Amino acid sequence: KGIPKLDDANDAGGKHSLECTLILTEGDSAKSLAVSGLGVIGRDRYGVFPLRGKILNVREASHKQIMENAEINNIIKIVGLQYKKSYDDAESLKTLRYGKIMIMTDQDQDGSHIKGLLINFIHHNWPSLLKHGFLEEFITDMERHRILFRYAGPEDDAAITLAFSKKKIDDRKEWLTNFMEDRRQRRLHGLKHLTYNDFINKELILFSNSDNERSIPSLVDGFKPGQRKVLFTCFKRNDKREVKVAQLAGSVAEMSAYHHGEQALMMTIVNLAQNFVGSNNINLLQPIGQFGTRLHGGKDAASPRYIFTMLSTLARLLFPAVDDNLLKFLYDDNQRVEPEWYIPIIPMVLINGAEGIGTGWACKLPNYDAREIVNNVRRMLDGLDPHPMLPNYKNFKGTIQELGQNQYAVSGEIFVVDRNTVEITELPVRTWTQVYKEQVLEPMLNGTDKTPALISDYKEYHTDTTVKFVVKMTEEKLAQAEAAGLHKVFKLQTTLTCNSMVLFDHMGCLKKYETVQDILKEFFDLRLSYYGLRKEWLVGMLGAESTKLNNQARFILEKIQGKITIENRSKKDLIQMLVQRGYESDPVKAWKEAQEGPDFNYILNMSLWSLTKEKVEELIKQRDAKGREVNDLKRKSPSDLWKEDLAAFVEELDKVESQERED
Amino acid sequence: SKIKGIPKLDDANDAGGKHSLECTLILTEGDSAKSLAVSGLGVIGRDRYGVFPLRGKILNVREASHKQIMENAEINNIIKIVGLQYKKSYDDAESLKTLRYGKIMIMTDQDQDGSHIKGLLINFIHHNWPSLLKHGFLEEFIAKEAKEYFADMERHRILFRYAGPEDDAAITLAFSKKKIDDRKEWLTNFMEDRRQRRLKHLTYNDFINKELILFSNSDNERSIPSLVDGFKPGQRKVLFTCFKRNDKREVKVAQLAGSVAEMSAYHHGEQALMMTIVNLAQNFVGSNNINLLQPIGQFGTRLHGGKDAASPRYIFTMLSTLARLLFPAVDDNLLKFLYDDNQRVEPEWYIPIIPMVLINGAEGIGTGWACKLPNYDAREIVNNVRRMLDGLDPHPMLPNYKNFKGTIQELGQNQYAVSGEIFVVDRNTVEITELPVRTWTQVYKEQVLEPMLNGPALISDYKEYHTDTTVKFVVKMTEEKLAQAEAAGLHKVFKLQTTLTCNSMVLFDHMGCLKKYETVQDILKEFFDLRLSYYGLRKEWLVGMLGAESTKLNNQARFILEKIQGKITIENRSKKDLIQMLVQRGYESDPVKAWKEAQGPDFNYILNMSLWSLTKEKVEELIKQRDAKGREVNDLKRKSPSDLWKEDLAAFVEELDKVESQERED
DNA sequence: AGCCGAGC
DNA sequence: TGCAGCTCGGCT
DNA sequence: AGCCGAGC
DNA sequence: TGCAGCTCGGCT
Ligand SMILES: O=C1c2c(O)ccc(O)c2C(=O)c2c(NCCNCCO)ccc(NCCNCCO)c21
Ligand SMILES: O=C1c2c(O)ccc(O)c2C(=O)c2c(NCCNCCO)ccc(NCCNCCO)c21
Ligand SMILES: [Mg+2]
Ligand SMILES: [Mg+2]
Ligand SMILES: [Mg+2]
Ligand SMILES: [Mg+2]
Ligand SMILES: [Mg+2]
Ligand SMILES: [Mg+2]
Repeated sequence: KGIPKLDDANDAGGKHSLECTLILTEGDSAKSLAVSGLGVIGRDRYGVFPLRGKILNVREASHKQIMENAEINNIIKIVGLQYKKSYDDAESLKTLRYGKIMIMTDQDQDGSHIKGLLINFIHHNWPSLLKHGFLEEFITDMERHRILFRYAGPEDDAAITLAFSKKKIDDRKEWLTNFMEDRRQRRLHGLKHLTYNDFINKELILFSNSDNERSIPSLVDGFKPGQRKVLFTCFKRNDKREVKVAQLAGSVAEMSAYHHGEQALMMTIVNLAQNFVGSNNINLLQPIGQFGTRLHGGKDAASPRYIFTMLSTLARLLFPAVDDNLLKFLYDDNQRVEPEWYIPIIPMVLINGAEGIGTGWACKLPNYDAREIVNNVRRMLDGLDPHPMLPNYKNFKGTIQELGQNQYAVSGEIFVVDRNTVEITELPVRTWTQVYKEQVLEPMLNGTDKTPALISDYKEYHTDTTVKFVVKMTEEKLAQAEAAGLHKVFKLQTTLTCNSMVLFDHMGCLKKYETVQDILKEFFDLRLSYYGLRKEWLVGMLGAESTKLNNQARFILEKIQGKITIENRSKKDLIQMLVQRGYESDPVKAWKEAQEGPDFNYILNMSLWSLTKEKVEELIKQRDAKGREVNDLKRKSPSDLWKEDLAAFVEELDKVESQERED
Repeated sequence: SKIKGIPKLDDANDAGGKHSLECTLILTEGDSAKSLAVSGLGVIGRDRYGVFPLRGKILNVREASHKQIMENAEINNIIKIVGLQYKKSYDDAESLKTLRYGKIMIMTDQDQDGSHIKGLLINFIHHNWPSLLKHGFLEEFIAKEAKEYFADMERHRILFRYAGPEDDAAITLAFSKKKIDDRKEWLTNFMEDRRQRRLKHLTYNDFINKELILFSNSDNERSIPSLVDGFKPGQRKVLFTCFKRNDKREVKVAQLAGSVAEMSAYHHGEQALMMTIVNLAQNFVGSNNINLLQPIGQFGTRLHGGKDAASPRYIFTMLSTLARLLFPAVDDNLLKFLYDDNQRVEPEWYIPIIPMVLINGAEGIGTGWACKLPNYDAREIVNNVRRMLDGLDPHPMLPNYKNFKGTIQELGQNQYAVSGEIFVVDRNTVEITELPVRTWTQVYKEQVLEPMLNGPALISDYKEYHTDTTVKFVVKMTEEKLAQAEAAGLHKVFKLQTTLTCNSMVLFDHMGCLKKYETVQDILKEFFDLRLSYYGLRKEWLVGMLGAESTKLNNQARFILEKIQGKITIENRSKKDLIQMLVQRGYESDPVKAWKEAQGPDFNYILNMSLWSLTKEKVEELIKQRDAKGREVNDLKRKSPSDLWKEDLAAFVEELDKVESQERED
């Protein structure tokens, strides 16, 4: 009574309570379809209530969080449940307004996750209810869609616990390892009641796995699938002017078959464009408009509906168009979409870091310096070993120092000005300006219930991209602060631990990398061999292009010398004639064909202009130029090709970063 | 005093204190403006300046209900932040001592809707505290640019001045429900004067008469449809975009909106455009007789009046096959396309083959005027057009709603009774099978049947057997109560009869003048003369163009024939010599290009032909094409504009039959 | 205790 | 993912 | 006491 | 136009 969006069952709460089913739906739309297929007749024994968004995992949630959750509370009230009340006997079930809950989600992995979270909720508070068979599901003949969950022993308790307990992270790792190894095996070969154990190990695990596939980036290009689709869509559009972020998101959805809510995409586009300190070392997309600042960690970005973006000039230098011919492009229902990965010229995964949380594993990598990485790549091309690399954030004025393995001290900047004054001109990476102010300087100024005041005043002189705090203290307090350690006292040192460098390798296998050098080496070997493929590809293609022009130059000359005439000949006479004179069928088309009647259209589609003087000359020059182009390319090694790309990238990186310091 | 529960307020440091009157509350249009203001004020500004954002148009408090006024978030917030009190005169300097701020600075977009918000705020103060206006309570303010604007603030700062009773009358003219007539005259003079011209302190009177009036006029320009195509500009931009796009598969509505925004220079929030798209696509009883866009997905139903439409990111649309039959592509060449800053956008109007303004029943609300037209039958209209083409008189027309099973009877000029369907089944039972047009099923249940069942109850039970597109109530009652109901009249008792009155058919005519039309027959005639005239233009245009195409093909065939015969050669000839030779032999510079311009010699249309052109099959194919084009121009010259119109009408009716048949099956 | 971000 | 209210005129 | 819809 | 909360793992 008095709950929004609840369509309570007529007989709910009465004598026929335990004959009533509450349908919990995934969102209002599923609630509407349930309402349509239910009433008028089904209105007596069936209630409907929509849930919007993932629900609280209650199993180890705090008391406050549980007591305040809107969704859990609404279910408790609607059903008549009570905490701590066992439902062991058949007389205690009389207090319930509903006898069954039917879960109705999308028939997809996120749907399974909500099912799971609802199951987890009941199993945690009222396992007794699971033994009577309290939960059903509606899969999308209305009784043939109804499937009953069935508790059948402690192995069902163990499966729900494995999936939803914070204490079972290690077990989930093993769990998913078995799943990933098994599905890898089957890839080389081939391919009414439901226990909770079968749901967890045969359905939920599909979500848990997809969670990893969408949240943990690839080593090769540093992208997750959604990010990859964004770049793919952008490369394809080739926008020469800015696009609304919201419009770009719709375009990605269309062109790359992204099957998810678009606000996620818009947020991802924003993340790819951000360029403040502690975000992207190299943003592949331009933040045209307010995309967020270091004042609020980007949380001050404007709506995707009022900000614009387009490719950075660095994007195609980093992911050259020509390499597209070597990628494996995926398919979504007979539409070709994004590749399994791009193959950038430097390991992008290190340049911009890597943040991802999945199931069993999570990924964290800090930023690394683009020029250092270029230099180490050049070293490895020379046969030398790469230098060790420290994390490095563009425009960060502080220090990052190694403490141990995969652990670092990140320090901002504080200098004593006089005996009453310190100045803070840099905050440690990922410490935001507004947050430092509210959580450090204010308490330092005002004291708290648990800490005394330490400073007498502070003044702000920040810009949008820099930090300047001028802080006043008594001489006494400044002296004490110095003895204690200025950086320490002012919370300007944080540590950075990187013991979860978890990525998908090029084969699609999840792996833990112990050092960044390992990531660099695996990337290097792969990228070097792709320059080999690129060269082979270019030799063939340029070659076919050369053969093409040869046949075209040959026909024009034979034509303007009267050695051949096409005037008023039938198509078949013409084709037989050209064959008999040894003209090759379209070499370029032939060559693309090999990469998986005679065609002389590349000749006869030429304009009449071709026969004129300037056009004969111009055609001969092009033929000769392509011939030299074939030989210039044969002279270049994979390493040469890579070195050209690196040089072009650094040149533009310098121009672009120089212009940022001006702009 | 401090202010506790107003989350988005940034109170001036000195507001509510000794220096209250020296503080300014900046009221902004939206949160974005607030942020820019907060940046502009820096840290210095925080002391004498408060910022509070308003989101959306605010309540017109003049003549508003007491309830509305008491429950409104924005005006109650403004009242709390400033410390105002209803019914208190702020004449002397004593009375001013209970205020937390001395002045309000309004900061809106420098566009028409901004002016409207300023005016509503001004209206709010003028209505409750006229005394405050005399003191100069109200002022206004005209990226990274933000911190710069505020250091030069004084130039951007305008003060409103109260100068006499003419200031009271201007505000009252704009915002009083009692001054609709004066607003009509106000805008009429404005529109007239504007038509002719084509041939530090700011008094309120000048704000109303020189700034707000521009909003009122824009309000009509966007809300009141054109007679010619039955569109308002937002709708027109959508259609224009769809034609340009020419989608062969469904596009998400939200994506379409973004596309319209881009291609047609739509300068407003996209949610309004997505709603317009949904509106153009709807096809439940009482919406469109001919939906130009297809409702692929849940676009709403008669159950809730379309308000049950799914979100625009989960629904799809595309052109109806009928759209280009109604708005033929060839006629695009006769339209005046508009420019928005170098970009070519939608036309001033489209010119459909029947008066679309009557088919889907245009409706809108502006300032001074509003528009309502009911739906009319497409075939009846086609038939009246045919009648007028033969010099006959058009039959009078009754409103007609596609798939409406009830009755529309004419009481008199522009006056109609619209009735649903109710019939006695037995002596305990009536059945309701149609609701009057625009009575929605759920609403009828809630406001009619529910009361009858409950609170002096009249019926005993009722059951529902609706479908998505049909209505069926079966109603149970005692013989005694049914006999009474049936005596008083079943349609009357069950409220299945509504009146439809149409005394405000206001539309922009073809010249962009607002006009009131008294009958649909007037609308139909004025449309008819324009459209017939445009079949004239289309014929002229087509004869010119097809002629140029004929010439073009003549020269091309000629070159080809001459080439395959030896009479001419281009092999190894200089470009310069080749041009000169073609000239000497009297080949014509691109006839099509030349014709288009007419509204050195260019022989590219000859020389860009492929070598394939010289081959046997292509030579015959070219001769065929040349002849056919010649026949096409001759065939068109013989025809009258009426003939062309009749061809389009017949094509339209044939597809309308197919489409509507397939709907009743599907 | 709360951030990180790609989903609902 | 869905939630939140107002203008303006004619009409009921 | 509220619908209709193109705006904020 | 802006408003609302949760998952999952590592780590502060
Ligand atoms: O449910 C969504 C939601 C969704 O179901 C599908 C797509 C979405 O984008 C949302 C959603 O955004 C959402 C809320 N958004 C608040 C802003 N936080 C970051 C959103 O990306 C804020 C709240 C919210 N749902 C509230 C229910 N909370 C679940 C806890 O039991 C949602
Ligand atoms: O302010 C908007 C708004 C806007 O400023 C710009 C664009 C918008 O689409 C809105 C807006 O939709 C809005 C509200 N929408 C509720 C859905 N019903 C109306 C259909 O858009 C519901 C409330 C709302 N504003 C809050 C209430 N302000 C009215 C003053 O009494 C707005
Ligand atoms: Mg789903
Ligand atoms: Mg990043
Ligand atoms: Mg505006
Ligand atoms: Mg309509
Ligand atoms: Mg009113
Ligand atoms: Mg946690």
